[PDB]
Amino acid sequence: KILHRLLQD
Amino acid sequence: HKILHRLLQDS
Amino acid sequence: SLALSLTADQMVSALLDAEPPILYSEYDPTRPFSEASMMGLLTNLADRELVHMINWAKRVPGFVDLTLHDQVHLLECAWLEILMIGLVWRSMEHPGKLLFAPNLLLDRNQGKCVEGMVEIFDMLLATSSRFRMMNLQGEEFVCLKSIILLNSGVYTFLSSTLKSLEEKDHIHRVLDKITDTLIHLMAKAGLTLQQQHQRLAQLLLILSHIRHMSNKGMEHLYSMKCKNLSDLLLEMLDAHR
Amino acid sequence: KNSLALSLTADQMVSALLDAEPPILYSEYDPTRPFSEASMMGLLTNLADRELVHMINWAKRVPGFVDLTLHDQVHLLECAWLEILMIGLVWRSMEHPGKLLFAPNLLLDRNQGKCVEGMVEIFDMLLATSSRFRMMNLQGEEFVCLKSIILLNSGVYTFKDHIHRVLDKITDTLIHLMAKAGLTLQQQHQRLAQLLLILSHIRHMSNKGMEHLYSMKCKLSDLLLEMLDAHRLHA
Repeated sequence: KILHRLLQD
Repeated sequence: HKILHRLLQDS
Repeated sequence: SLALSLTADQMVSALLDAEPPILYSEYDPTRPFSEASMMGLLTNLADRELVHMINWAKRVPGFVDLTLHDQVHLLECAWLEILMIGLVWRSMEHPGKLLFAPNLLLDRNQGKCVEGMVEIFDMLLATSSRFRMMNLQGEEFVCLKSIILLNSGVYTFLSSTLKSLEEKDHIHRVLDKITDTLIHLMAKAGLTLQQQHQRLAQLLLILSHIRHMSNKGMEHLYSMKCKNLSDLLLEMLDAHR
Repeated sequence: KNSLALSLTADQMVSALLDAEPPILYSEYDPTRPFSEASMMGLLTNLADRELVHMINWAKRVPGFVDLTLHDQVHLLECAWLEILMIGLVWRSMEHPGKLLFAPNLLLDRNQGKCVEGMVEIFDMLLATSSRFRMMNLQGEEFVCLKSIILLNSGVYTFKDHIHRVLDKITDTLIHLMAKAGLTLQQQHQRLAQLLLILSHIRHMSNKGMEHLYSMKCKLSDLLLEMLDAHRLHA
C-alpha cells in the first residue's frame, strides 16, 4: 500500500 | 402527488 | 409560528409526547431466517415505522410551518437516518445486539445472511455503544432525532425563489432553538460550560456517522431494488436515485 | 503514554493548525475554456492527485495525529480524503459566489459542471455549502478546526479514547475562537452546532461523490486508486 510509505517520509 | 405527500396532507 | 415561542422545557415535553411506539415484527423463531425472510422482516417493519414517522414529523415543532413540498423533501432525505437512530437508541441496553423489535434482537452473526449488511451492522453497533458510553438521555435523543429531520435535506432544496430562502431561514431558527434546548438539558444535569459544549459537539459529530450509515444503507437498498418493498418505501428509495 | 496535543493551549492549537495549512495548487495552464467530459475529469483528477500528497503531510502535523498507530492513521485518511478536499474547495470558493475555485486558474460554475453526468448535483451542493459558509462569515481559524475534526471524526467509529480527547480539545478551541470574537454564550453554542451540522452535509457530498468516482473508474494514479478502492470495498 502506497499510503503506508507516504505517512513515514 | 406521491404517497408521502398524501399522508402529510390527511386532515 | 409557536415553535420559536416554546420554552426549553415545553420543547422537550412536546418532543417526548410525540414519540412513536416501538413496533413488533412478525418474526417466527421456529422459521429459519434465510436471507429472503430476513429482509422481508426488516422491510415490513420499516414500512410500518414510516407511517408512524410521518405522523411523528407533523408534531415536531416548526415542521408544519414548512410548505408541503419542503416537508416531503426533508422526510425523503432523512427517513433512513431516523429509522437508524431509533434502532441505535433502543439497542443501547443490549451490547453487541441490535433490537430491531422487542421480539427481533440480532447480533452481527445474523445479517451476514444478507451480503454487504454486516458492515452496516458493525457501524450501527458502534454508534449504539457510543451512546451507551455517553449515557445518552431520552430527552437528548428526541432532540437529536428532530435535528436530523430538519437538517438532512435543508441544503438540497430547489430554492428558486428569494422566498424559498426565507423557508430555509425559519428551519435554521428552529434548529437553533433545539440547540438551546440541548444546552439547557446539560446544564440542568450538573455539567459545566466546557462539559456542555463538549457533549453538544460529541452528539452532533455522531450525526455525521448516522449520515454515513444511511448513505451506505441507501446505496445497498436501491441496488437491492434491482434484485428480486411496498409502495411508500418504493417512492422513498426512488428519491435517492 | 500521554499526547503532546492535550497540553497545548487554544492559541497554540490554532497557530499549529494554521502553520500546517497546505498550499493552494494550480491545475494545468492549458484548460481549453470549452471543456469536455474527459478534460473536465482530467484536470480535476490531476489536481486532486497532487493535493493528496500535501494532505498526507498536513495530516501528520494535525496535533495528536502522529500519536495514533500507522493503521489508525491510514484508516482516517482513507475515510476522510474527499471530505477534506471538498471542505478545502468550499473554503476557497467563499469569495466567489456562484463559482467553484478549484485552483486560482480554474474557476467553474454550474453549467460547466454539466460536462460530467451527475456532477451538476454535487456542484450545486458544494455551492450551497460555500454560500452557507459565506453567510456565516466563516473565519480561517474556524475552518482549520473544522477540517481537523473531519480527519479525526470521520473514521473514529469505523475502528478510540485518544481521538475523542483530541476532538474535545478542538471543540474547546472553536469555542475559544468564538468567545474572543465577542459572541455571547448562546451565540457561541448556536454557532458551534451550525458549523458541526454542516459537516453532516459534507459527509453526504463525499458519499455521493465517492460513489460516482468508483463507478467512473469502473466504467487516476496508484495512490488515488488505493484511496478510491478503500470505499469501493463496501459497495
